Amino acid sequence: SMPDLLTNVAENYVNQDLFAGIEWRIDQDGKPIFQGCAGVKDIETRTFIPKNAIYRIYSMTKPIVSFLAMMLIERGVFRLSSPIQNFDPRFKSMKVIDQHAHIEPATALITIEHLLTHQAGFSYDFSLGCPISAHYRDAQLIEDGGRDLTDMMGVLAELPLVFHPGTQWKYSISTDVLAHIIECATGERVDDLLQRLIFDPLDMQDTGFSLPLDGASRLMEVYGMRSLHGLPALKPAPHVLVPADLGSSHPTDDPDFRRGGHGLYSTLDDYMAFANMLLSGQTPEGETLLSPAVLKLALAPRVHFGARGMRINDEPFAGYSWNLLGRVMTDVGAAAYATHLGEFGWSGAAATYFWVDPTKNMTGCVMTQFLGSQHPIGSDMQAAAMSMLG
Amino acid sequence: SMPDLLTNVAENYVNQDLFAGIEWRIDQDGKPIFQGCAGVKDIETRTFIPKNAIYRIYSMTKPIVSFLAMMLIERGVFRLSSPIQNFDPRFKSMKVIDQHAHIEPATALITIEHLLTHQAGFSYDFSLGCPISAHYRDAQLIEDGGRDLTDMMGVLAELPLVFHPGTQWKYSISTDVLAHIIECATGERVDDLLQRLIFDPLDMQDTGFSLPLDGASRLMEVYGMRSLHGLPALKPAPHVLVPADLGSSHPTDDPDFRRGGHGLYSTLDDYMAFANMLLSGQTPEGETLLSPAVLKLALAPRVHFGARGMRINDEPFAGYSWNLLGRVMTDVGAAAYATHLGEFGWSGAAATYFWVDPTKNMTGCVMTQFLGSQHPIGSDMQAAAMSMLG
Amino acid sequence: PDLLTNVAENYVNQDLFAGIEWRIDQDGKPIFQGCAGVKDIETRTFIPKNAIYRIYSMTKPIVSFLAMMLIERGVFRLSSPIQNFDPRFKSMKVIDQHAHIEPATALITIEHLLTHQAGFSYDFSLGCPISAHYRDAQLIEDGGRDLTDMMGVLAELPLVFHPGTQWKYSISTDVLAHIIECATGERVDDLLQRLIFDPLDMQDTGFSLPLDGASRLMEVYGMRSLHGLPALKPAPHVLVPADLGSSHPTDDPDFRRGGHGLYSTLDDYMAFANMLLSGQTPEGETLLSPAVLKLALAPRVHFGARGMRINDEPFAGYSWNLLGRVMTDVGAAAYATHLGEFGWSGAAATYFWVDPTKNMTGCVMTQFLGSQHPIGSDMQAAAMSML
Amino acid sequence: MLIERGVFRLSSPIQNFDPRFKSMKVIDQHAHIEPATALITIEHLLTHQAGFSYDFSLGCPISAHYRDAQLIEDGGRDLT
Repeated sequence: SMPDLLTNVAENYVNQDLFAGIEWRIDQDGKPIFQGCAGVKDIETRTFIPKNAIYRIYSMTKPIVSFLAMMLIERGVFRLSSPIQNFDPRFKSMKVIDQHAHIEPATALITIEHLLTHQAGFSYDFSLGCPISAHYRDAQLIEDGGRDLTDMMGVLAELPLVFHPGTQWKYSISTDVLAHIIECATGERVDDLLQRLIFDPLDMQDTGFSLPLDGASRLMEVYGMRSLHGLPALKPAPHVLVPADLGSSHPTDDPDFRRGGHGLYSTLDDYMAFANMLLSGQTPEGETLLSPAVLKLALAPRVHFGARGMRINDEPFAGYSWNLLGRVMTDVGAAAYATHLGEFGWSGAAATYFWVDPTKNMTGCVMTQFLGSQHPIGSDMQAAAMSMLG
Repeated sequence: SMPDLLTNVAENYVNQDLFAGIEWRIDQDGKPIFQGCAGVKDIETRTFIPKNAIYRIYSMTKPIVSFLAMMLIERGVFRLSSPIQNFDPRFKSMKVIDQHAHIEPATALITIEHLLTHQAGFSYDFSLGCPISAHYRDAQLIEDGGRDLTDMMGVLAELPLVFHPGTQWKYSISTDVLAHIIECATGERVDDLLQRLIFDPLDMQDTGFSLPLDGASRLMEVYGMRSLHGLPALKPAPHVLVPADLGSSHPTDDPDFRRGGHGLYSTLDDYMAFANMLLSGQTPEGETLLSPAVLKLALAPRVHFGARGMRINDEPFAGYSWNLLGRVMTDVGAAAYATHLGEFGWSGAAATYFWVDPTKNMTGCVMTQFLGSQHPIGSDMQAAAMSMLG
Repeated sequence: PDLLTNVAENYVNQDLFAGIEWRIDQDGKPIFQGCAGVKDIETRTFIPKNAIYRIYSMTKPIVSFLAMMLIERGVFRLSSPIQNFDPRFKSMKVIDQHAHIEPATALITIEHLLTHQAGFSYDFSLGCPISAHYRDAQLIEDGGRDLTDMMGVLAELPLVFHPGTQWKYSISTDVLAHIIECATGERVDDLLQRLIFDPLDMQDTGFSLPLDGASRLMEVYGMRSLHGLPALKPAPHVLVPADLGSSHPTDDPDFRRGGHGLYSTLDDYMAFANMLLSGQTPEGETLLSPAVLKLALAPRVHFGARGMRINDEPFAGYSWNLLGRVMTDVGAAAYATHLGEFGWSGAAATYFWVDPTKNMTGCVMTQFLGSQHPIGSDMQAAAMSML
Repeated sequence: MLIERGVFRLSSPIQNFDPRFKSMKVIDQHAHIEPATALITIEHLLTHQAGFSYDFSLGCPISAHYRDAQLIEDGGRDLT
């Protein structure tokens, strides 16, 4: 009897010219219950959303790379408490800088756990008001997509952190450091490890750091005016449907391009395979990608926040704590939109969004391409899906 | 389908020359589900691990002696709140020393509970940076194994504590004080009480403070460079497979040698009988060693830690609180390796380790001999076992 | 011995500074003075008579003294909100290190400007939540932009704390210079000329070179930039000519600033310093009354445990008054001084002090941007030790 | 006197004159060791605010290592 609020949210966003095209799917017990799409591939030609449409998922790369870390921990490659300097000595002797210009040596070693929890003290190029982000932009960490991960990390390693490892939380480039440390610890490339440990077993054939062979025609167009590497803006970018210029930050066909915090291309269908797996740690066939005990370890609330709560550039994530893979709902009474205790997932800067809701055996994903949305489409579709499932 | 991660962890430690020989067993519902061994008795001759191999379990002595205390409390010999001075007046008039050289009388009496929780204010010879450990080494408390417990306690009793009883936590010599107070309260020897109250009923024929008659040939060789009585090192001892010199701290055939905090010899099989009993407080036959209510009293979280957490010489025990017998997992979201809420146990300095996991009806023990390991083998095998049991 | 000469000649001999001049006066007459080195190391020309220096932040005490004069004359007062004179500063915002922006809960006043408690920052401020936007705006870099227009760009940026609640060395003296222009209807350079330079016979001090100044201008060395990405460690101390870009022109008849930009000479700066002992010219004409001079010099901002710091460099035992630093605890001082000693310094290593307990003034002139050697304080210590 | 003569000053980091004092560590009463967050200066030495201790210091987290080192005991060892 509840109407289809999902289609309504998405059709309105498209009809109000706020997003070009949107796809979504919600699965329960591993099968789709709701799905649809709205709009077009691009508003310039109005080509229809192709099948297996491809999206830059930006930071939805993080749960994937984090899960790989959990698999390697389970396999004994390293452990939560492993100092990353053991794998890359360039991260020995870190310094810490503060807002009063004072610099001093770090009082603790950065560990694998610090990376996964964004408590290592790293920042991000786009971070507004940050004591070190100016030096990240000068270094072109995000801007220079053509630079090999290994080389970007050498440049990052020379920069000071913005607090002592383990003592604070700040959403950061640390998942990129994780990807690198993974390469250091295993002797392998993070893209190959992903391919064989996660994508192949889950049949995510369209996911990777470059377009598939027939990928160009399926790539959704990206809009919006937010920059992830420019001088951080003092007020939100205006929400205008104008193609986004990604510069050289996000190549389509660079076989060496790989990152921990962004850069994957994927599809609604591929990302839903990953999300569904998170409900159990198994492939649909029943291969174990991660044991129940280490999955519990990965999902448990690990970082708790003060009254100010979890924030990124002052944007709130109300009632969310942080676990080893991303956000997790720890207080429905503090939540700003419909959810259930234990709901988890993450999202990407081009407005892609996903969640997993263990109390409903439910997963959801909204795919779209808008950089700097002033409308939280992801949270709106989640709310809509929540309202529709009892 | 999950592979045997236990054997893999252990074979790798042996093949990388990090440990000489390792045995492990994991029981569920009181029967072995996984077990194995790797390496040899000693690398000098490469003799194979004999059956019923014997290990110095060091601080895994503590849960045993603590459990005895709980049995005597149940029997009315003393109670948690009993001031120990009631049994040994040498512990009247304690003093407290601080890092600023200031000494003053203790403001509270040390109780049986303080001993079991390491909140009595005692320290340890090996304690780095401690306001009193220098005086413990001068006194040769750990070094002089040949000294009778009763006499060592008289010497210890004259020393100041490092905080007021009940006001802080510091892992200490207090289980040795407990063993002594047990002797004072009962008129009996702690080794005889152990033998008849615990070992005999559980058929632990190879456990005790001296080698059995046929014990010498079965004693595993001990390696490593950590000293438990020397000037505390400023950085970890290098991890080298070189036989360890125990001086006279750990005699093999001294019929009067007995301690509360270390000194037992045991076997994988004996220690597993003790661990399994902890799941219920009964022998396999069904004799009650400790009622459910006093077992609940012993296992409940009793000491809680600040953000710094539980630490020993600055080594962390993440997400662990302390109960009357040793560590207990109170927050899986703070844990640094795979576990379940309520998991408990302890470990010894020669890298022996055990756990009990009530949510899985599971016990595990890893036996090895390396003093000053820079690799946490115990936690690695636990993680491996966790990953293998759903 | 002549400690001042030993200190200067060793600096020159270790190739740390090209040329140095110093004079120390007592009771308005010289008691120590000298010079060492050369105008430039390239030609090894001797320091010319009446050599000219970029005094950078030694501009602030002069512009601040001008403000005190206007205050005495009723043009405005310490509590005057600057928004009254330039509405572009109505509705300020405050940004923090966590990206949070909110409206300022207090109005910026004249007093806030003089005490660097307004919440403004600086282009060169390392780790600062707003300095990146100052650099992008080219506030220091673009010397060719008229003061008035530059202020318009600055006024749109957030502060880094709520006016009156913290201290941070800042562009606020430039704002002061600008607010002076708004309040008086006159230019700050003309006001300075008329009210201060002429009465003190400071004929060589101004925002552009005199007709015969080109040959007198000391060469400037060092690699510190006041507008580039703030360095994570001090640049190497090497005598190489400094590139000033378009930040500090020599003959722009419109260049005027409050926080830097004056050219001066040792002799001229000493006349200004000597005047600060009394608020009068040598002939006895009053530039500022004793009561308002007392008001200007009294310790006004006090500091906590870290003390006064600029980009984390300490000013030990110093508090702040309306003109600059003032020694309030000799037992915390890092170099010889007396209670009440005051003055300021410039980024090219110029430095001056006034010591009322000894009727003493002193000034050290050199041109080195980014010195790793506190020459100013070394020379003050030497003079103090010679009395 | 040396300060007055310009040999060094109160704020001079001692590591400038003996690099063996570059990269100091700080130990606490809980066994935790971490790098020093500030450079020892001449002024720190004169005021006993450098973090050094003494062999005879009762209850001190580092004095046992001073005694083991024989810093006071071994009068025959050259200062350097």
